Order: sequence, then C-alpha cells, then structure tokens
Amino acid sequence: SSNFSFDDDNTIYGHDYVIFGLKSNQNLIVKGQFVLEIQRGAIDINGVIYHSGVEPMKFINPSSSSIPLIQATQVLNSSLLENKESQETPGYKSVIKLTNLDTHLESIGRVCPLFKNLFWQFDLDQYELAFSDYTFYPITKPDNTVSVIKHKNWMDVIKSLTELYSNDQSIKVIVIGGKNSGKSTFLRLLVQHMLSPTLQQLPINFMDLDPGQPEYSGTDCISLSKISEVQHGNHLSLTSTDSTQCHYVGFNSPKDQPTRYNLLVEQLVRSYESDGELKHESLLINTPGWIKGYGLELTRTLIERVKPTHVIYLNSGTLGVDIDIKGTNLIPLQGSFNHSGSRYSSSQLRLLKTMAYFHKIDDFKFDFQPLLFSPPIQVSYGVSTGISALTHLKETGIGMDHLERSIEATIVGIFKVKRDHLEECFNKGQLPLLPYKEFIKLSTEFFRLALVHSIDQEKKIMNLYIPQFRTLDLTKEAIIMVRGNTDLPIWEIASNEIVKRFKRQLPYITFKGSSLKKW
Amino acid sequence: SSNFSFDDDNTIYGHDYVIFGLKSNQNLIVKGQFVLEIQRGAIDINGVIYHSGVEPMKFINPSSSSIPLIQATVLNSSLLENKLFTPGYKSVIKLTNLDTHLESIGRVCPLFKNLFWQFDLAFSDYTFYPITKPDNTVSVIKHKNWMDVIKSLTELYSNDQSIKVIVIGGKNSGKSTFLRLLVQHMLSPTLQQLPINFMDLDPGQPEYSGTDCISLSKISEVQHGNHLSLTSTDSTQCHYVGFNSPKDQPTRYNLLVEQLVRSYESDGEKHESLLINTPGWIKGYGLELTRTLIERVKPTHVIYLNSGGVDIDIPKGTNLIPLQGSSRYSSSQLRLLKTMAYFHKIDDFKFDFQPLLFSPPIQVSYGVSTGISALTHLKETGIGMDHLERSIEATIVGIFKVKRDHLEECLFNKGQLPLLPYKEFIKLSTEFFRLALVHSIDQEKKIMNLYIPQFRTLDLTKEAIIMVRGNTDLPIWEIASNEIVKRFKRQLPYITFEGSSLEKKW
Amino acid sequence: HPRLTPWKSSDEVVYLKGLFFPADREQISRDELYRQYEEAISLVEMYSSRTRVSHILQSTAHLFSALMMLESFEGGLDDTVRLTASMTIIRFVNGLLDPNQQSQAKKIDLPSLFVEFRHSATHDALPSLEMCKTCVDRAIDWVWDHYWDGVLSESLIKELKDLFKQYRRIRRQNIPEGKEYWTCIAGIKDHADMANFYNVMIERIVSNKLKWEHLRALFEPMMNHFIHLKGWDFPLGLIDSMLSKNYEYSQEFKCAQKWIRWLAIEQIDRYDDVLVSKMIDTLGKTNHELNVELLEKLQSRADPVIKDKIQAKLTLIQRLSTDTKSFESHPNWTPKPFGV
Amino acid sequence: PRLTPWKSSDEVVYLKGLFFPADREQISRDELYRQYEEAISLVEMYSSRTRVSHILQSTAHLFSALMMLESFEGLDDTVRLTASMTIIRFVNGLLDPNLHLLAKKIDLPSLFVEFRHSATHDALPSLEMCKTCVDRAIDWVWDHYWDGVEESLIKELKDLFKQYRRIRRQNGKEYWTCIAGIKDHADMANFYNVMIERIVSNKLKWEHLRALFEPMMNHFIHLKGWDFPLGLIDSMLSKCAQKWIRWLAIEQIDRYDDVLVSKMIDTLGKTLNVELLEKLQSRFSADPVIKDKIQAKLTLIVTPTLHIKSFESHPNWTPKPFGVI
Repeated sequence: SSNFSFDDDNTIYGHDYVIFGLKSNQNLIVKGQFVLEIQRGAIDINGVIYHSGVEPMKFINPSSSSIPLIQATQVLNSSLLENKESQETPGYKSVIKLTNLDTHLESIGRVCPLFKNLFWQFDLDQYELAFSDYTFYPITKPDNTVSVIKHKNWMDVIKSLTELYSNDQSIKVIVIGGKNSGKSTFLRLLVQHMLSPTLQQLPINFMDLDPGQPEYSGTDCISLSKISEVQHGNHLSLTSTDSTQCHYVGFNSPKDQPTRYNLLVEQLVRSYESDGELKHESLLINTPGWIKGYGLELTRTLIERVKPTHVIYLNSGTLGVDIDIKGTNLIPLQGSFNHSGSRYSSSQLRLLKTMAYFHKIDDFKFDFQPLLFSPPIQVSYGVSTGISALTHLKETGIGMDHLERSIEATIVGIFKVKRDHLEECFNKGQLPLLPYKEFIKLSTEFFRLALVHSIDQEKKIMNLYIPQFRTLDLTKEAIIMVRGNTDLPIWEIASNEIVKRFKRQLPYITFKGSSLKKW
Repeated sequence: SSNFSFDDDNTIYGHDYVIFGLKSNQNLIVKGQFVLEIQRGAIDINGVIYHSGVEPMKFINPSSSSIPLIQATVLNSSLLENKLFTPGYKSVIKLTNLDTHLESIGRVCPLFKNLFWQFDLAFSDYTFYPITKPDNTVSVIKHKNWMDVIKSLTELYSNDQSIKVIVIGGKNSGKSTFLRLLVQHMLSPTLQQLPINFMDLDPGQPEYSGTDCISLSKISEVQHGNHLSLTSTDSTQCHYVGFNSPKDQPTRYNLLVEQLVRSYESDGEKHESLLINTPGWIKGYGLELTRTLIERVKPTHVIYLNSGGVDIDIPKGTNLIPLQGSSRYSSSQLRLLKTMAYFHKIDDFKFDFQPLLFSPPIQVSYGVSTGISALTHLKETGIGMDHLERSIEATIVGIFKVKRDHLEECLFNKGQLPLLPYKEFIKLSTEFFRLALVHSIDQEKKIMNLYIPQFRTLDLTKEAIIMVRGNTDLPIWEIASNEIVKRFKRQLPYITFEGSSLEKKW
Repeated sequence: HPRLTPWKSSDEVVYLKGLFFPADREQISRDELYRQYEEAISLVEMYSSRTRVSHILQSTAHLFSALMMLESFEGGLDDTVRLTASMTIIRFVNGLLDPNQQSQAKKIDLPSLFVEFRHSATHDALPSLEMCKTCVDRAIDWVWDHYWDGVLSESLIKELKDLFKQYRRIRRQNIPEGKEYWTCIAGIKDHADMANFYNVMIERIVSNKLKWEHLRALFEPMMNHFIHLKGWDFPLGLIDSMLSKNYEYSQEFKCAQKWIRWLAIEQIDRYDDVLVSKMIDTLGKTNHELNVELLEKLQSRADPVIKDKIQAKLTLIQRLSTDTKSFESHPNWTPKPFGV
Repeated sequence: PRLTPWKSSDEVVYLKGLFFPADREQISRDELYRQYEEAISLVEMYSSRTRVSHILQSTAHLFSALMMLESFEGLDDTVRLTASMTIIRFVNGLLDPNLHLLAKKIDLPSLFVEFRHSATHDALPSLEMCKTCVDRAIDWVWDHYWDGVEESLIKELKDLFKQYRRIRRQNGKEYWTCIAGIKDHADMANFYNVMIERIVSNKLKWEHLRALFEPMMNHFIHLKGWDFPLGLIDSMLSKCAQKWIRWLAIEQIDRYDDVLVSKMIDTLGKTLNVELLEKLQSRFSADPVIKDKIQAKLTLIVTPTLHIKSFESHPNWTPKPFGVI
C-alpha cells in the first residue's frame, strides 16, 4: 500500500483541470489519464528533471501498468524552466498542474465489465468531502496500486547509458527478457531518459521485434519508429508515436513465420542501418520473449546481425554462455508486479490492444461503441483493383472453395503491392488466393489490419471494418490480404451491448458448458 | 541358507551313479543333470511323490532355476515295486550320471560354464552334485496355495474329462515356473494318464519352444528338470512368430494363434484336456490379447499372478495368486542359450558344443529350383531387392514348408534371390520345418550355405523351399568364441574390436 | 457467457458428425469415403484458421488423416508411415491427459492400449505398422463414443397490445395532458423495434370488429405520425409486410387494402424509385390477382422511368397469372452480426 | 568382440559417403535423394539384421524426414508430424541413459529441447520451423558421431610355398600334406594372387617352371571352390606373365567345365589385347550358344548355364569365419 503526499495543497478545483501546489517532499501517484504542464518549480518524473519551460506531456498510465511517480524532489535547479502564474508564487516549492486528457479511452467498460476501472471514471457511498470526478486523480490514501521505481542500477544503468549520449557517441542498444521480465517497462524507462529535454532532441531510434507483447506495435507487428516525443505512461501502442513502419508478422510468436520472421527483421535492419548509421539517433531495440530455444537463437543471430551498441539481460542464464561477453549488461529480473486480476493476462491484455486499434478516432480520442453500427468500407471481389487477393499466412493448404468462408469474422491484414508485382505468379472465381510461396517473394508494405464483416458470396464485394485511414488510394497497388494467427477480441463481435441489440443466435457464437477437451 | 540332508557311510560312493539310503527325516538337493530310478520307497518332489515301480526320469535342473527338492517325506501301495546291501533308512534313492554334454557351454562362453554339473567332505566328480552344506543357491518352494491351486485341479483331472486352463503373468512373474509346476501334478502316474495337451503362446519366454516360437505340444511324460525345451515333447507344430514379442506381427500373431487352438480344438474335446500360456505382457495390448484369448478358448479356468484384472474379470472364473517368482545371471540373456542350444543338439540330451563352423554345412540353391525357392521378410518389407541377399547372411533365418501349387503363388525378383512379398506370404498355409543359421551365401552359384541343427534331409516332391527372416538375433559366441578367434586369426567379417561420440544402441 | 464458434451457426459441427463418420460404414466407397474424409478435415483446418478448435476435433482431423495414411499403403519403406501415425497417436493422448493437474488413472477411460502405444513410440522401439493401424481405429472409435455420438441435431405482445390499445382511448379522445399523448405515440413507435411487430399490425386491424373508416381516421394521425416520426422507413416494412401478409392472406381481407389505398395514395409522393421496386418485386412475387390490381393502381399514379417498370412487371404478372465498388461506406446501413 | 551389422567394417565409411556427399556442391538436387535412399534402405537394412547405434539409426530417419520437407510444396499436417516425431523420437533417444543440466552436458541444442516439448504438448510446430530443426539436428550428428568417423603371416606363407618348390625339385606322405596346408593359407587372404607373383619368381625355364608349378595348378582346381583358378587370372589381367596365361588358356580348356568356361568369359574381358581373347576365342571355337555369346562380348570391346544347389553337406570343407563363402 503505497501513499502519496495528500492535499491539502490549496487546490483550486477549476473545472476541466486541477492545479497542484507542492511542498518539496510531496510527490504524486496519479491514477488515470491526464496531461500536465508545469507552472513553477522543477518536477522530476522517474528520475528525470523537468522544468517549467518544457511542453506538456500526456499520460495514459493504467491500473494494469505501474504508476509513474511525479516527484517534486528536484529543487528549482536552472533558469531553464519558466513559470506562468495567475494564482496565489507563494515561496513554497513548485507549482504544477495538468488538465484532463479527455482520451475517452475510459469506456472500456461498456464492452467489458472486466475492464472497468482500468481508467478511473468513478468505479458505494463516498467517504470523503472534496471528492470530485475527472479523468485523472491521485490515490491520496494508500491502496495496492503499483508505483514505479527501479533499482538505482536499473535507473542508473539506463541513466548510466544516458551520459554517453550527451557526448557524440551513438549507442546501438539491445535488450533481452522473458515476457513479464519488465523489458517493456524498462525500454520505456530508457527512451524517456534519452529523450529528456536536457539532451538534444535527436529522435531516438526504437526497434520493436516483439509480436506477442509489443510496445509501440499493433498486435502481431514489427516496427522501427523514430520517437520524437515521450510516451509518459504505458500507452498500449495507443499513441501517435510517429515511426517509419509496421510489418505484419501475423502471429503472437516469432515462429509463426520463422523463415518469414527472420527475413522480415533484417530488411527492417536496413532502414535501421540506413539511418541507424547516422547516429543522430542511436538505434534501440526490443527483443522477443524467447530466451531459450530459438528465441535465444534468433537473439544471438540478432545480436551478431546488428552491432549491439550495448547488450542487456534481465536474469542470469544458460544464455550467458551462448552469447559472447560484445560487452554486455546484467540487471535483475525486476518483472513488473501486479495481481493478474489487477494486471490482466498478457494474452488477456492483448485483446485490449487488438481491440483498441479499430476503435481509435485519433490518437487521443477513443470510441468504444461496437463496430457493427458504422458503415463497412465495402470492397471488391476478384481481380478488381480495389482489393486483389488473399494469401494465407501459414495454413496455406485449404480448399479453394472454403477459403472465402475463412476470411469472414476474422482480423486480416491489408497489404500494399505495386503494379505487376502483385501479378507475379488462382480462381476469379470467388477469391484470388495468392499463395504464401508467391507472397514471401513479393515486396510488401503493410496497411493497418482489417476486420472482416459479412463478406459477400453473391457479389464480389465484402463489407469491411477498419481503423482510421486517409483514402487508400494507390494507382496500381492492390490491397493484397492475409489471414494470419491474430485472434478476434470477443467484445466487438459480441459485447454486452450487441447481445442486447439482437440476443439472436451467434452467427459464430454459442451461449454453460462443462467437461467434455481444449488442449 | 538352503541345505540338504546329508548322509555319510550310509551314503554310497558308487560308480557312474550315486545311490543313497535316505532316513525319513531327510532332504536331498541336487544341482546338475541326472537320471533317477528309485530303489525302495516313495519320493514326493515338489508335492509329487513317485513310487519305486516307476521308470527312471531325467532331470536337467539348472543353476539359475529353483531346484526341485526330492523329499523322502512315504508308503505307497504296490503297484510300485521298490528295489542293495542294506535296508537302512525308509527310502532308497538311485542316482545315475547323465551324459548330455550340456555343461559344455563353458567352452563357448567363459561365464556360462558354471551353470551345469562340472567342477569349477569327499566328493567324486560327476554331472550331479548334492549340496550338503547349506549354500546360497535356491531350493524349490511355493506357497501351499500355489501348490494347491495347480493341485486342486488334478482331482478334477482324475474325473472326466477335459479342463481347459490359462495363466497370465508378468515377464518376471515366475508363472513359467508356475506352468511346469502344474504339468508334473496331472501327469504323475497316480492320476489319469492321458497326455495333457499343452500350448505355449509366449515367444518371449517360451517353454517347449526354441526362441520366437509358439507351440502346441502334447506333453506325455514328466520333465523333471528345467528343460529349456531342449528335450523333445511331441508337438504338432512349432510356429514362427518371428519376433521376441507379440507386437511385431499383431495380425500375424493373432491370426496364427487361432490357427493353433483349432488343432487344439480338434483334440481339445480327444480325452486329453488343453493347456496354455499367455504372453507375459499384461499391460496394455497384450491384455486385449489376453482378453481376446479368453473368449475364444472358452477356457474352463484361468489364473493370474498379480492384481492391478477387471478386463480379465469377464467372463471367465479367475484365480488371484501371490507374486512368487524366483543368477540368470540375466533372465533376458538366457534367450540366446535356448536359441543357441537348438543347433548343438544332435539328439535330445546329447549336445555337441564344438563351434558350428568346423562341421560340413548344407548347401541349397536360391532358385525356382526346389531346394530353396524364395525368401520373404517379416517386419520391414521395403528392404531393397539388391540388399536382401546381403541381409539374410550372418543372420538366424528359418526355413519353411509350403505346398507347391500354393508355392507357385504369385519370388518378386528372380535374378539373384527371388524376394517374396510379405502380403502374399501371410495368406498361404505354411508349415514350419526347422531353424537355420546360414554361414554364407554365394552370389556366384546362387547356392547358399546354411547350418541346421539336425534333419532327415527334408525329402519332398515339389514343396517349394520356404524362408523367413524374423527379429530373432544371433548369439555372439558362435562367430567370435575365443575358440574361433585363436584358430582364426583375428579379423571381423562381421565383428570388431572394442569408441566414438556418440554411438551405442538406444 | 458467449464464446467464439469457428463454424458459423454452430450447425456444421453437427454436419462434421456426418462428414467424419458417414451414416453407412460399408456400402459407400472407400475411395469415396476417403473423399468424404478429405472434406471434413479441410473445414477443420479452416476452422483452426478462424479460431482455436476443441482438441477432440483437432485430433479427430489428425486421426482420420492417419487412418488413410496407414490403410492406403502400397508397400515398401514403413519408416515414414509409422512416424506420421505415431505422433498422431501420441499427440492426441497427451492433449486429453494433459489438462490433468495431479495423480496422472484412466478415469477419462482412455483405453489401456493408448498409454502403451505412447511409451513404445515415445521412448521405445517404434511401433510396427499393424500396431499403429490396429490402434488408431481403436483410437478412432473412442472419440465417437466419448464425444462424437453425443453431438446431434412475451414482453413484445404486451407493448403492442398495450402500445396500441392505449392509443385507442386516445382515438376516443379526439374532438402535460399533451405530453402523455405524444409520449404514448412515441413509445409505440420507438417500441416497434421488432421484426415480430409487423405481424402484429395486421391482427390489430381485424380486432376492431366494428369500425367505420373514421376509426381508421383516428389511427391516421397516429399512422402518419409513425411515418412522421421515423419518416419513410415505416410504410416500407408496413407494406413489405401487408403484401407478404396479403399474399399469405390470399373486411379483414377487405379492410387493409382499403388501408392499402390509404397507404397507397399518400406516400407515392415521397417515394424513391428503388423502394417502389421493392414494392413492385414484392407485388410481383405474389401470383394473386390482388397484386396484379395494385400494380395497375401504382401505374396510373407522370414520371416515365417508373411507368415502364410497373408495366414491364405488370404484363408479366398478367402473363404468369393467366398461365393457370471499392473502399466506400455502405449506402444504407443497418447493423448486423458478422452474419449477412 | 562386438557384433557389427555391416559385414565388413568398411561399408560404414561408405555409408558416410552417401549420407554426406562432401562434394555436396555442386550436385543435382535429386542425386542427393537417390543416394540418400540407398543409405536409408541400408540403415533400415543394417538395422534389420541387428540393432544399430541409436545415433546412426536416427540419421537414417532424419535424412529421409528432410526428404519429406523438400519434395513438399497443401495440407501440411502430416509433414509436421513425420519430421516432428522423428525429431521428438530422435531427442528422446539421445537423452535416455537415465533436466536443465542434462541438456547442457549432452549438448543437444536448447531449441532441440523445445521442439520435443512443443510437439508433444502443443500445436504441431510449423513446417518452416521443422526445417530449422531437422537440418539443425542433422548438423549435430555430423558434429559428433559422423565427423570423427600381417608381416609374420606373409612370411610363413612364403616359406611354405618355397618349401613346396624344394619338394618338387627333388622329383602318399605327410610332406604331401605340406602342400595342402599351403592352399588354405592362400584361400584365407585376398592375396592368394600375391603368390602368383611369387610363382613366376621361382620360374627359370619354360615348362620346367611349369613342371614344378604345374602339379599345383591342377590340384587347386580339383577340389571345389576352384573359381580362384578363374580368380588368379583376374590377377593376371594386370599383364613372362603372358606365357603363364596361354598355359592358363591351355590349362583352362583342360578344365572343361561350364564354370571353367565361365571364367573365360570373365577371363576374356580381363585379358584390350586382341591376342588373349583370340586365343580365348579360338579355344572356345565359337560353337556353343555360350560360344555364340562370347563373340558378342568380344564384339563389345552374361550367364552361360544354370547353377544348382541342394541340401547336401559340402564334401570337402575347412573353417571359414562366416565369411568368404
């Protein structure tokens, strides 16, 4: 049960936003989404000092992830921060406030009574006067809500890394850990440090090769994105985070397309060795979960394939023998800690991540009303130029006739192909069904994943539901498509408010079963 | 700490045989192989008592097997006419030295030698030795029930007519010990004398079967020694499973079993009443093999040596007995000896153990010509035709009998060796003839060179030669016996001196 | 409560019982029963593609591809055949046993053979061909007994009865208080979400028993108000039901069409082309004389494009009765489950 | 004295040739698979007679299984099974003389650890991954098992023969025995021809060299398994030496048997020099069907008659170690 300086800080509710005045000792755990500016003083977040001058930051820290403490610990240290005051300043520490995010991320609940109170919108008699409700608030009174601090080594080692950055040198860094290791919270913890305002705003290069539990990646994607702005909370790939590309791995795990996976990464490495080399931004990396078996093997291959810059490992291992000491770091496992009910299943929290993608109007605005209501982005069937074919990622062998059925009610990837590149060599016919063998060969850039709704057997066109796009206008490049291993979150096809609309028999669902054999 | 009753002075050192007069409170324990008439009295051995009148009986008790005690433990109406200077103690046992040239195994294998009667108180050296001082080697005993259960049946035996009988046991169960225990009781000529009819269905631990056979065997006399089936009890057919175990040919094995109980059925009903053994396997499929067996047999009774039973439960009446069981040194290795022994028997009780090279071996020619027509492979049937000829060599193949018209059948490739596809092979009636080991095969004449233990020369008109290569292995000694590596300078046609990483049979 | 079924409608699995096992096990050809098996397995993989499938089914679609594997054999190297069957035997047992926390018993009743088979395959000498072959069918049969054989083949009335009846008093009423009346009318209107409801309307008109047109007249402010409130959508499903109802039917027979005229007169003004067609086709669906007449009525009711279609269908229904697009949203959208 | 399935030790290093080309590149991508199928049917064959090292046996499957993973191009479920099972079995076999520690000493790759686990308790691993495994493992065996893998007698034989030369020179008895003993010493070796170089060595004059040489040549012939009499000529093919061959030709006619005739057909090929065949052809005289057949052989630049066997004990027989017929 962690606690944060309560106040009793001469707060003015304001309306939209709440402004905080802090005595030197007090620092805050805030529970929910919010943006903060700094009006006076030098608040430091997670071992980084941010002054008045710095532009505001957006926090999506969530009950499942740890809470980033907001220290007031730094005394005003430099002329760099500027303070704007219309209030009270009084000679007491630093004055700071943030105002409501208004993400609208909050309405997890309608789909999921599980997800309610992941973000705080009042989820029962009130025990306290001065209670108000907003998107963001502290836990002023202790509860088992997870604060974030990491051993001074953990902070220091990354902090230890940072110092090198101020000097010209560019560090290509690695990290390797098992899922739940805390690499995801760690790699977040570093890019903050580097991107910090004191350092020159080179846009740090970040590479994420982790399809199962990605960070800055849609489910079953690999992307290397220059990060020019800090993600201040664990936004689950929920931020604009401008980056060069996403690549559709098509699986939770590396092996889904081992030949495809490794090949894909290297090419990824060339835009990273095209710009990694520049050293304006030191390259950074995420490494998959596997640490024994192939993942360790992919990793070593990965380790050799690109210069480490620095290599990090979270727990002592047989891995340590396999990969040469090439100088490399060792830190403790430091796996992020929460109750699973509190910290939802990694295969269970992906559904939020898979789900979030379709439902995002814009990076900071989210609508959670089921997709069915919206129109379907209806597209052609056959050799038509809109969408040209479907090539199955792994389960390549199937009846040609059946394959059209397969696509409906699944998440499939919208690809881009150019000209006759698509034309490199089935039935037109119900569907092109361009094969995997032909596909691996063709160059391909990946569009955002597509829901399939109500594919029309009768005429080629199939209703589709998809996330935000500028019109997908390409002169010749058809939307080649791929049904991989990525699942369908339950709620969108069936959520509480969708059962209500019909309560009809599931097109693909059934409604108590016990005993008789899932593996 | 088993010890046997000791007699001195009363004990007689007599030539080529030993005769003792036994006090009533006495026991005799014997290692080795001896022929035994009795002079005066009744001796009950293992719960069987044999009178003075009865003809001498041959025992081949081995060191590994538990000894069958010869009790003086004692009046029988005569009938048995017992019969020499002194009346002495109540019973007068007669022991005669047996020349069976067993115990010659020592020559072939150094470790094997000690098993039988050879040497390696004042004692003359013959085949049979009585261990007066109690010693480590085992003395036969069983729970009375164990004696009783087999015993209980016998009274039924005296009355008409037929009792069909099964046992089931673990490979190490010691039932095999159980199943010869019975055959003694019913046979004993204190009882109905009709030949007990006998079936052995375990290749792995066969009795009355040289290795990898299943057998119906009409047992007429009393094997009083742990014969390995070395002595001959008349049988209608051995039958070649080709595998140590039922698994290799479940279809072949099950299809064969049913074709043996038929003859059994013919004489199952024919005064003599059937006997059987079952694969040691009780775990898994061989129980389905035991349970499938039970129904076809319509056996009157059944016995199991351990509980673990329910499937066996229906529909037959069943008996649950104690684990019992019984140096070998390893029971598994004993197989080679039963297998090796087949060749070295000139006749029952007489075995020459000089290595099998030095004899003049038998040639037949692997042609449509009669002496050998074709070979066929059990188990894998996809041995390339140009590799079959080299596969048979240096192996322990078995020759077969088939009728000529059937024999014509569909050999697949005539040049060299005419392979016989397996699928055709199962279908035809086959009658087994003898075991064979073939020293070498000549490509040049196509004549093939084989040893066989003994034969009448296999005269027949247009019965095509039959061959089969099963899973049965080869004992090492015959090729590499220290005897045949000093008279042949060391080189390996198939054999090697004693190490790389890593290669050794999983 | 809900779960995701790979198969739409939870119907096929029932079908798969037919596909995996044919009703007749001997008469149908193996070459064709082997065709039959092929169809079943393919769906399952597809089903696997759509979503995870219960391990019994996943192993059923492995077990039948290992039955043809073993039985179809032409001789030779059984090195390959044993492995394919052997894993299949092995993978399968494990799945059933595996969701086993402790005391690993055959409470599940998996036969004795199957434990035996794994060990011989798992660590011991590979099982022989007869051994796999004998076993799988033993394995194949078990699922059929265990799982396969088993899988075989109001508020609304009150609202309509109380959403329409309340109006009747309202109908009586006509020459705050104003608020209730609008609300009741709205309530029936919002209330008539139902697919069921259109059937309700036809019953209601009959129920009157003794009503002059004026009684209908009380309805009309109501009926238009419905047309009013929701717009043009309402008379569509109101006529697309009367016509189906009328076709089903072909004063209660009489009263509605008279209503139908009342409907017929007033909305052709507001009608689009596509909907008049939805009427013209539904009108054409009926072989009944009634609709032939309604066609001529719509025909006499300026616009040349419509006048060719009413006629073009009319002389067809007078000659069948004398017989004796890419990356665009949906134009008109009505949310549905990812069915249809 | 362990038992070896491969009758010569030698056929092992020949079973490393096929499984591994070594001249692995450049070769036809199906010749990989025609050699493999002799080697896979041999390990099956080598396995059939007797048990084979597990390490060796698994190679046989692993290569074949890999054959599964290429010829393939549909419904993959079966082919993730063959290669998985083989790998799974292959690993299962390697381990079991008796777990994190055990692999490290054993040195089986960790991934090799996973696949057995995944296939056993999980979704069939993808074919693309297996290829990583099947190949990966295959490298393993090469890494370990595969990669790693008289004077007195001669003098005595020579002495014996030399003794013979003296015995003839003086021009039944035990000394007669001495000649017989010598014959065995030459049967046993493949160097029986090696003497033939020696017999020439004694010779100083025509016929008289033969006259001492001559009694043996007939006697070696008279006992059966006299093919070597044909056999010596095979040594002769290397071709003073010529004089022997013609007498060999003169002698062969004397050895008027179909097999003896047979040597000549075998014999004629060994003799590239026209004269040897011509004397050969001339002696044959071209009248038999075989005689007709021989001409065909000559032209070229064949089995004469049936060879019959029966269950008759070999009449004259000496200890032969399950080798050399």
